[PDB]
Amino acid sequence: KKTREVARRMDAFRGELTSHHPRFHPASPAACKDIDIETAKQIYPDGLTVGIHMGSWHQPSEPYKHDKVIEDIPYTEEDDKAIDDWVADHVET
Amino acid sequence: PEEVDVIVCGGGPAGCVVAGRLAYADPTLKVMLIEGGANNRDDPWVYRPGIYVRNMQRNGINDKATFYTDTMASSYLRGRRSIVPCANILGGGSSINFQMYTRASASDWDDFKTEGWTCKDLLPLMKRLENYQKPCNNDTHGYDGPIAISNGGQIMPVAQDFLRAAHAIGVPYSDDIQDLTTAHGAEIWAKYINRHTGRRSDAATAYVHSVMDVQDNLFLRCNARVSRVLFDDNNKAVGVAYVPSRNRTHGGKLHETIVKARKMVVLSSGTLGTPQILERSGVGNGELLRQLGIKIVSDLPGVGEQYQDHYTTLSIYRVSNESITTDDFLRGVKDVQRELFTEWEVSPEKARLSSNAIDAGFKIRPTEEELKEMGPEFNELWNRYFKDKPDKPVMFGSIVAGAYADHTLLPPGKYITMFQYLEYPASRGKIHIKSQNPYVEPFFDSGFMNNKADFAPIRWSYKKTREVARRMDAFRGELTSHHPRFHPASPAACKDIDIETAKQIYPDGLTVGIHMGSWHQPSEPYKHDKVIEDIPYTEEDDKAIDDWVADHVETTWHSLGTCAMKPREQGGVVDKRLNVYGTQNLKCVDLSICPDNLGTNTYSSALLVGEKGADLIAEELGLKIKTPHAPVPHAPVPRPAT
Amino acid sequence: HGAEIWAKYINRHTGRRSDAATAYVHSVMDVQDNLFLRCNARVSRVLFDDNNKAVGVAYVPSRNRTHGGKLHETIVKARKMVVLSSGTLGTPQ
Amino acid sequence: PEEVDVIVCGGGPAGCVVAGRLAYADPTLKVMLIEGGANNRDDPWVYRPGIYVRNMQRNGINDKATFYTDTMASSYLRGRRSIVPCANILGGGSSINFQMYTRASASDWDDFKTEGWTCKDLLPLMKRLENYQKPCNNDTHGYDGPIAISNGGQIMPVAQDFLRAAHAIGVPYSDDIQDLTTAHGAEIWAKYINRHTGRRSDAATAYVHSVMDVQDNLFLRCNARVSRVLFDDNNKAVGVAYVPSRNRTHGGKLHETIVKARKMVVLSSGTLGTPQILERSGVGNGELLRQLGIKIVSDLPGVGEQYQDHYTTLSIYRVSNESITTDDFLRGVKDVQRELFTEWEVSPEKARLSSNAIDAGFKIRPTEEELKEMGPEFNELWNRYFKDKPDKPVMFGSIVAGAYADHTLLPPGKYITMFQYLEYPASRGKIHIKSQNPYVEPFFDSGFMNNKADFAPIRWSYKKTREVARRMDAFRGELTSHHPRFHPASPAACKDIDIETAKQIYPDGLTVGIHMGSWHQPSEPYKHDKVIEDIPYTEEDDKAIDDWVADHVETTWHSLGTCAMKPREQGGVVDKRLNVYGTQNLKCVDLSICPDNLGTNTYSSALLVGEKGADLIAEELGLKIKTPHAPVPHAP
Ligand SMILES: Cc1cc2nc3c(=O)[nH]c(=O)nc-3n(C[C@H](O)[C@H](O)[C@H](O)COP(=O)(O)OP(=O)(O)OC[C@H]3O[C@@H](n4cnc5c(N)ncnc54)[C@H](O)[C@@H]3O)c2cc1C
Ligand SMILES: Cc1cc2nc3c(=O)[nH]c(=O)nc-3n(C[C@H](O)[C@H](O)[C@H](O)COP(=O)(O)OP(=O)(O)OC[C@H]3O[C@@H](n4cnc5c(N)ncnc54)[C@H](O)[C@@H]3O)c2cc1C
Ligand SMILES: Cc1cc2nc3c(=O)[nH]c(=O)nc-3n(C[C@H](O)[C@H](O)[C@H](O)COP(=O)(O)OP(=O)(O)OC[C@H]3O[C@@H](n4cnc5c(N)ncnc54)[C@H](O)[C@@H]3O)c2cc1C
Repeated sequence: KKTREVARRMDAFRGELTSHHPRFHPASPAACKDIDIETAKQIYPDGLTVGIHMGSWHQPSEPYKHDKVIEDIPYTEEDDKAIDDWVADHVET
Repeated sequence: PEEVDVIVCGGGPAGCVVAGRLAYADPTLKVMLIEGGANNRDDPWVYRPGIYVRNMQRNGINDKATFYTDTMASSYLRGRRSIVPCANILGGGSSINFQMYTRASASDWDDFKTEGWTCKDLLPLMKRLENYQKPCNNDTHGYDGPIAISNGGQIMPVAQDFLRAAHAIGVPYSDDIQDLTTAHGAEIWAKYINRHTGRRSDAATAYVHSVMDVQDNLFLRCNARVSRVLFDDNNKAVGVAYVPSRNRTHGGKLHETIVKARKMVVLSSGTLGTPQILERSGVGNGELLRQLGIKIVSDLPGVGEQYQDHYTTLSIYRVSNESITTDDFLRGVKDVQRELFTEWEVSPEKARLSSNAIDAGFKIRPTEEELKEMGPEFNELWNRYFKDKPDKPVMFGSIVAGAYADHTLLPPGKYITMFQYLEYPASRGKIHIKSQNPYVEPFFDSGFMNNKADFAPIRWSYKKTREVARRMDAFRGELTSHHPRFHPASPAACKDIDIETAKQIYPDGLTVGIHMGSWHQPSEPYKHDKVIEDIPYTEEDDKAIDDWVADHVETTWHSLGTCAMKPREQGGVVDKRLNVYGTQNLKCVDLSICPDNLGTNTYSSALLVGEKGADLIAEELGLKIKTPHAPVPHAPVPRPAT
Repeated sequence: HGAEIWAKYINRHTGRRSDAATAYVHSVMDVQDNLFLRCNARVSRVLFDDNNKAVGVAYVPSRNRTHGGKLHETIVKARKMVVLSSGTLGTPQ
Repeated sequence: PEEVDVIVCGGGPAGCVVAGRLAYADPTLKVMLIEGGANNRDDPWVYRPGIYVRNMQRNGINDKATFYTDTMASSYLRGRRSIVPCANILGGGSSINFQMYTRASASDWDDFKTEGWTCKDLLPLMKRLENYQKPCNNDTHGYDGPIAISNGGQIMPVAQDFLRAAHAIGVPYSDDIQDLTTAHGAEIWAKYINRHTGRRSDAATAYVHSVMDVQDNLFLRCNARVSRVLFDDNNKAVGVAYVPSRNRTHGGKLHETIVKARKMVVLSSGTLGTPQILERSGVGNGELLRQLGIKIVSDLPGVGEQYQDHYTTLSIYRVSNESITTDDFLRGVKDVQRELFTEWEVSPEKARLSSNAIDAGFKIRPTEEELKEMGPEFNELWNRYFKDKPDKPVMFGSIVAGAYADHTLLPPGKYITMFQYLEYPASRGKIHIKSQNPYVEPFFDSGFMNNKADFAPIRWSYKKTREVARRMDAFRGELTSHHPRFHPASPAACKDIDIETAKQIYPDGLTVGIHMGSWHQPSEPYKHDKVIEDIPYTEEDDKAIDDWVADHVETTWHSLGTCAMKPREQGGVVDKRLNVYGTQNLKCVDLSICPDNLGTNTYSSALLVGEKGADLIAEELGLKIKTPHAPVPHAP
């Protein structure tokens, strides 16, 4: 939770890699937000696929704003459980 | 001019049929087609098939679609606001769709319970529109129609891979799954592509531009959003008011031009645009029109109700690197696009781009054995809807030779996706306007999954299409990221990419095979001699799949039923000849009129609605529809041939 | 005893291979509805009568990939004739 | 050959119609066509539509054009000398032009005030020349003529962008602005390009080369400059004397070859070429000839007077980098050029190069409201000329999907230009020879803007075309450098490229967004939701546009009126049959003869005049014209 709060406040931050993060309930305010649309289009500028909602695999981040005011991700007991399972699944030497 | 005989509002399939037929039937009949979208005439981003996928990008550039978002979060989809798109271009869907050739089963049409719309009444019209350019073992298709149907220039090796695996799990092969009779079988899947020219068979160029090339009485007005229909004091349609596409006049300020109709006004703006036109014109829910300050012409509460669709899911799988897929073309790899564009130009009749890469599939139907596992609320639907209706499929399933997903969210490598949709959903939505003003977004609601019966078949499908994936030659694992969130220790959990396959993607990569993270469980390397057994699922694995459905179920752009053809006292909007109740000289002919769903990709159905409308309008104006239609631009000079 | 420029099963005009399927079968299948093609189907054995008449045929998949490895024969019957054209190696078996 | 029946001088469209129609009416009729420039037959730099832009380069390599420069400097154009170029190739303008299909309004022809030149009288001849290969909702166009017309291989996405924008400022869409009737409307704009072959509809391949393939009576002498018309004791035209294109003889010494005409001598050397031929033959202003020591044959002072043109202005705008435009092709980016040339060779029917990329536009006409904002002197011309002539447009406006402008003076990125011209100028000019020599330049005077009424409409256009550009999706800014010098704090002052578009251009560049110098006022980045309101203009702003008009106005290559068809006592030069006054067997059939302007791109006009001249020589020689013409090479 703490390293997350550092990520969000960095200038370079463009989103959480949803695939590789805890399994939050999608409607939970603690859910991941993956790459934003303008950053996506830069990766594959000639691509036919960029910005296709279909599959709803990711909630895209908002495009970056240097003036953004930032507040902490609130977490519930259920979010805590998602992270506990995430730790169980992914903790390593 | 300012005055014509027939106005057609919206140039989708149905509206192109109607406009085209009628203009060709009588050169003296002055008819105008008004289309919100742009002209699609000789646009290489329409007529080339293989670029279809780009048409659904919400990327700032693409304006060939308008996108309707749910007004309010659905609890049924665990919070998300569903997105339904639809066409914003002449030819409507037909200019931008997947180009999958599918037909509804015979019983679907009968079940409209409307004289003139039996399978037997429509079969001749069904044939009238087709120019079937592929072998089949029956007499169900037409050979002098405007709309070319084919296997396209090149079938992808995975097509037959997919078929072998379908056979492996007891779904039988067939020549023709679109013979009106089949609910349980697998085919090579045809396309709305011309075998010879390699061009998308769009309704506009088949029925409209064809006539415009040889007569002066068809008028086209694109980039014209029909505001509303103008009415008599006796509720006869007199004409139509349209505004510019872009709300960009001096001050964002409304500028209507009016055009008048002597004989007929046809609304063909699709399932989402027609009810909107009716509502702001004065036809719809009286309470809703009162509140918006619109004078009532006809109180029809069904206008905008009983919205129906097919409900898509997209299971993605990783495949071998030697496998042929569209993934590197869709990423915009330079020399791969250069090669496929060049190939299409020099020899369209064999070009990879003369395909939609959806080269195989099936319609399927569950066993008695399988129905027991599907729960109480589907078994209610089954007994009441499917039980003694054996030509109706429950799910559709097809293979794309490449991921149909934002590749900005996919790992590198090649994929295939199992493109699935529920065929006759129980769930329902609605769509109502929120203003007179034609630029303000309507209130919207998909309705996806609000009936708990729709989960079981979509769950069933996922397991079934997985068993097919797991038994292919090309299969190298499931994309964990895009699959249900099973317990990692569950036998039903995913197995992602092979170490071997992975080392081929990035042979100088430093990170390939670093365990650190345990982000995926790797599949054991492909073995041709492998013995393969069904995944056993548990009640907990089932919940995970339902969750997956709630989170990733989507439209199939097969919207219908917002202007249902049934009695007024039942909530109908049109009589058996598509006249709008309460009015004169106004017809709705598009998919909005369907009182019930069809087990098909619905371009076929829309054209059929189109033709049946053309008929109905012709016998009211005492006109004879010419066969064959005007010759289609670029087509070769045309009974079955090679 | 003699030497020539050696000809090929290739159409001079189209550049294409003169394969037998396209020349005899696909030609017909394109113009008529009476020729049925079942590919990816391996014939097990010719079903026989009590009078040792050929009545039909049992075919299986090409890939051996069912659930328990269990053989899935489908049967297609014959009013008039069974012909065996599975080649020097295929026919005898 | 030393002697023929007809001699047509200059292989412009009119000349090509005349030479081809006559030779094909009567295979006995020995007709020779003499052309100052080179033969255009099967030249890939003539028949490929997409390379047209190169033909106006002053780079000491291109020679498909002669350039006339005003002898003196014009006060009215703030001291510059106007450059009017014209064609120097077989096919003339038809081999090198923008290939824009436009037709004049009905009243334009009626207003010639001549029997046989009514709209009515010419409409059948209009249909004779056209092969119309696009849809329309009228019966105004021909379908079996030599000259193929179409929307080309591929319309550019900015076409319907421009229309959507035009609509939003109250110019209505129409299926056909070339219906002789429309003066205020906007269409997809057609081109002199064959739909099926992707080749340019040049007059020479259609009318002349078609014939020369199938008969032996049509003779072609290219690279040959007609000096003078040889005359009889009774002012009958007996022949013609020509010299080589280049003056590369031993000792620069003159070399005339002579060729005699039994029946007729036709002049089709153009508005600029024709009068010169008359004057050094001894047909022109009596005094001017006296001083140059040329024996007078017929005193016609109006030879070379009443030079009319259409007055072009070019408004450049910047657009997005995802826009599709001609700019990289025009710059010479080899693999852009290689991709387009190759695409044209494999499939011309849908190639980007089977086009002129001037894919939409409008003819426009001012409201009552707008008239007030214009001058006293234009309101005067409005009453005298346009008020009871409602089928005449005041200005033409079109979109080029690219920058028609020296790219050596353009920043990087993509452009579109608003190509605008004045349909009927009040302003007038003249051309006269300076010598008996045909190699010397004549005295020239564009006459652009010497009439103050001509400013207001052009100023009006700039404003109007700007409002269109600003309402487009592709729009990312005005090119400050090539726009009027507005006061920087004026609400009308330019806004240039926005930062997001600029970064896209040079994403590894160290200099993008350095404010230092304050050389431009950046636009704010593109919003699809942006509400838009007209630029207001003050009197100072209007002065800045007037001056910008004076500084940057050009010919549109639609030159006419220097051998005019009216009564001789009104300074006319020709009969109602196009016979030169005071001569026998001599006709001008080209655009020189026009007594007044035409609200059109004048290729259509020159062809029609040609078709009409062919009729007039056909009945005078008791010939009958054949329909259809000789099949045109490479056509289906
Ligand atoms: C992305 C996509 C994929 C699909 N996949 C397939 C497939 O694989 N196979 C298949 O057979 N079919 C497919 N279809 C389905 C098929 O194309 C549609 O069902 C069909 O287009 C329905 O025809 P329609 O006339 O009823 O509506 P539409 O095709 O949607 O046409 C309606 C037209 O009305 C215009 N319009 C709407 N409102 C207004 C207004 N107020 N004023 C003016 N104009 C208006 C729109 O611009 C549009 O052109 C798909 C469609 C899409 C968009
Ligand atoms: C690599 C190669 C090179 C050759 N070179 C030449 C050459 O240069 N020139 C030349 O003229 N000829 C050449 N031939 C020889 C010629 O092709 C064959 O001898 C000829 O094709 C034999 O035809 P066939 O009807 O006996 O059977 P085959 O050609 O062997 O075909 C029999 C078919 O039966 C199928 N089959 C087998 N078992 C079963 C079963 N249980 N159920 C269902 N189907 C089955 C097989 O898949 C096969 O498609 C070559 C052949 C090969 C393979
Ligand atoms: C760059 C350009 C752009 C244009 N844009 C358009 C457009 O967008 N749309 C459109 O419809 N029209 C356009 N035109 C205008 C149109 O082409 C001309 O108005 C038309 O070609 C004039 O025809 P003409 O027969 O009167 O003379 P010209 O076309 O000028 O031909 C005259 C010919 O006579 C020859 N000649 C001159 N002097 C002599 C001599 N002494 N001896 C022998 N031969 C001589 C020349 O070499 C030339 O070939 C344009 C022209 C040019 C050059």
